[PDB]
Amino acid sequence: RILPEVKVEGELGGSVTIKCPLPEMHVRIYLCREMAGSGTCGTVVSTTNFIKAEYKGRVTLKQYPRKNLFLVEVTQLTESDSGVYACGAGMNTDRGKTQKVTLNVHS
Amino acid sequence: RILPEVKVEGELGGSVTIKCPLPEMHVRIYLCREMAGSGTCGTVVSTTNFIKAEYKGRVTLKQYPRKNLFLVEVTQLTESDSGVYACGAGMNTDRGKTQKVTLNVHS
Amino acid sequence: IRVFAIPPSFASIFLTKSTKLTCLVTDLTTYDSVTISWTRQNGEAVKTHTNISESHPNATFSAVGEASICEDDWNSGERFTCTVTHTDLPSPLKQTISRPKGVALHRPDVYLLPPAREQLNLRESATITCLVTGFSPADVFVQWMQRGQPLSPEKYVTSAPMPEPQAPGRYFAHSILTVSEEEWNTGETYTCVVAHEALPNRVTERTVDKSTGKPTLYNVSLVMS
Amino acid sequence: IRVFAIPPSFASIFLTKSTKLTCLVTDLTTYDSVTISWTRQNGEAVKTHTNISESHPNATFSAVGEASICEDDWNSGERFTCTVTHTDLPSPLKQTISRPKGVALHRPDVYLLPPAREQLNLRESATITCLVTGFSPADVFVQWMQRGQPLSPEKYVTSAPMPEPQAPGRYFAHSILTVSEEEWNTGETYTCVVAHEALPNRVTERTVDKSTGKPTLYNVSLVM
Amino acid sequence: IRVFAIPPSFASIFLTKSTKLTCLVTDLTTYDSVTISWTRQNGEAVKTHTNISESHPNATFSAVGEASICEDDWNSGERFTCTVTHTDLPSPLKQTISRPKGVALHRPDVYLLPPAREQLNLRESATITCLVTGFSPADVFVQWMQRGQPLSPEKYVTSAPMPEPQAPGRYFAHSILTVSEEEWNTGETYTCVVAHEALPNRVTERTVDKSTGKPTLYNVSLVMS
Ligand SMILES: *[C@@H]1O[C@H](CO)[C@@H](O)[C@H](O)[C@H]1NC(C)=O
Repeated sequence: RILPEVKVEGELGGSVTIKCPLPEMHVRIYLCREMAGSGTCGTVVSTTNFIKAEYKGRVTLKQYPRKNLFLVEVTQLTESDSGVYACGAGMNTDRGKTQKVTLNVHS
Repeated sequence: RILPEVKVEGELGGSVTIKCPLPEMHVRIYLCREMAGSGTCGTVVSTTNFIKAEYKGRVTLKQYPRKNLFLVEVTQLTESDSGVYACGAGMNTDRGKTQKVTLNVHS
Repeated sequence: IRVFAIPPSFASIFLTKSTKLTCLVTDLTTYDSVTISWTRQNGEAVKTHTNISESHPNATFSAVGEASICEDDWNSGERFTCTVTHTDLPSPLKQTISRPKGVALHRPDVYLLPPAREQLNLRESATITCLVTGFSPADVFVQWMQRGQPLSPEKYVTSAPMPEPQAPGRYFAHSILTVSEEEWNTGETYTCVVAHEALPNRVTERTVDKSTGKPTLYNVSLVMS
Repeated sequence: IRVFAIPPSFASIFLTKSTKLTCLVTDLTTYDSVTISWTRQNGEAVKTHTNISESHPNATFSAVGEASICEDDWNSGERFTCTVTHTDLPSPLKQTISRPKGVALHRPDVYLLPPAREQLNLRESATITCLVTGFSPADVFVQWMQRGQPLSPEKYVTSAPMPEPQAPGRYFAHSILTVSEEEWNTGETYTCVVAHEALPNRVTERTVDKSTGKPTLYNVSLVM
Repeated sequence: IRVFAIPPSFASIFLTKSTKLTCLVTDLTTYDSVTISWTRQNGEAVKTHTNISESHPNATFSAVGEASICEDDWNSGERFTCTVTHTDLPSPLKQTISRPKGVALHRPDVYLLPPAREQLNLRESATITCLVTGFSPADVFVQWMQRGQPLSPEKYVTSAPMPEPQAPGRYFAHSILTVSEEEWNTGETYTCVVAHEALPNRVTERTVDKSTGKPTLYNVSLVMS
């Protein structure tokens, strides 16, 4: 279980573009924030055009084959409870979660 | 059940040598690294030409019948946390392990 | 002088979704600006034989003349010829080829065999084998699709078609995919996809996973009565 | 004289493996010796139209002309033209056909829903539904493979694509096939096969059987 | 003028136990009074061969000279030269052959694989596959014995040694035995035996039947009025 930790600080629009590994392999890629209440993971951004309802317009994704990187950037942070976000690939989500991070929104 | 715990500081330019009992003659001697997620052991290099993908070109083996010592030499170490590496022999992997060693990489 | 021909094969027709036919001249003298081209049954000129190669450095000649005629004629029965004239042989030689019409049809039935537990006990490398059997036409194209998009051809090996032990004219074939051991324990589809011209849709997929051969262990027939 | 060209469609080109672009005409006055010609961008020869249509019931004639090409040409942007010439025109008509480039591609994921439990109580007919969703463009064509051999095209129904509710350009389409419960309970497999451009092999498929949602570990089958 | 040398194949050395090396003299002009002999490293003559070959249909000469020798002398690494005389040859042909030694021997690892249950639904034919991987050099023999006695070569099929994808210099093979459904359902065992040099005892084998994989099945049956 490989796991980094990006803790941020911007209380407003001070975003952060999480860095995720690229399979370079042309499968679906996604970021999944774990649902604390359910105890499982929940998709927020995927290769498809999905955006989470509360995160509409506030989250975008960039793929970098030149650097083999996957940057998920959130422009504005609502200072909400920032759980654990896992980068992943493949059809099934909880199988595909490669790396997991957690970063504080406040300080 | 023996626990010949051997450690190291381990960085990037440092090279680590792991001593294993030579079982004598030839019986598939290998070095296996415990998989924390699976809870079992996973082969990294064996008597056959198999070498683990991330460890390609970074691990070499030296058998010493003169001293009956099996040296596993890693030229470059990095973030690969020294979890548990087990020296083993025979066809089956989990049955054939001994030296359950673990070593740090940072300090 | 050697004038040999490469007619399009079913795999070649399939992967590119187009038909290409070539003829090669070999053991000619090392001379440039030779005349090698292709033509149709009626004698119509074809697209130019671009990408001419260099002579074989053992004092022989290596050049191929190709042509791109679409599949609409290859399934009709019109044999083709390529024009070959050179300083050695000034007479334009014709190389006649056609598809082997007159062969029965049989549906290639497909199975997947997962690696033996002995493989997993080594924790070393699994070898999933796709077996194809009982198809009358010789040629067949098998590849491996993981998570629905292809894998490089250096990770799987396909055996050549071989005659059947008991069947009169049908054939069988093997493909082996050597996955990493820990990845199979995690579980992936590893779909073996086969293309053969006796199939209805000319494509058939099979798939197996770690949780595919697991049998039930509790026939907990509980009855209150 | 009104031109009406039907270009090749993926379902049509794929079901018979024979490309065929066609153009008919309406409003053409009923008269013989009708002229239908086909040309490419280079305007070379074509296949001569055969089995010409007769006059419409409203006292006008129908002229239809089809042609066979190489399939890669249609995907190469070649805008094949058909010229309609008759003795009732002030100037000869023509209509040019091109493939609609600029469209995005999206792999149609194929999901197969088993019949509901309520339906499997009346004991007359189950209905398996194949849900081709999230694809682009719209030109899918499904078929129901039943243990190797196909099924008659009157035992299943497909629907024209509709735009996706939430996804902007993604379409979707349905398909149903009716069985009877006394064979569905037997457990023979049913497969939905889908053909579309975006697929890596232009063909995908899924399978279903009555013992699919069962957990396959144990089969707690309480009796009386 | 040509003299190919057919080495004794490990299939033949193991099937016959009477190793013989052949001197296939090919492409001479057809003339009579042709004697073919052999010498080892010491250069002395050997036993005269039998089964004199006839002229080739290609209007040339093809002859075969086989000498039965002690197997240790053949595996000693000695040089064995066929000596050929003829009327058109200014000098006798001196054809040297030996072991192509200098290869890293690796013991084969057999793994049996039983037919998939998807196959065991038509109840027509089961196909047991004796996958052999990780062996060098490219030579192996496979037999199929049932109840201790072997089977006809026409019932099973063996492939050719293809190179392994992820291991250069190391090959793999296949082998299919087709039984009818009921015999495999009765649980009758089948044995795949592999002969190869690198084996510690030169012979290994594996066994299979209906009950190899079958685990324990706790069919419980609760009941309480
Ligand atoms: C499983 O239990 C059911 C209960 O009715 C029985 O009919 C069936 O034969 C059992 N299967 C086996 C393999 O014992």
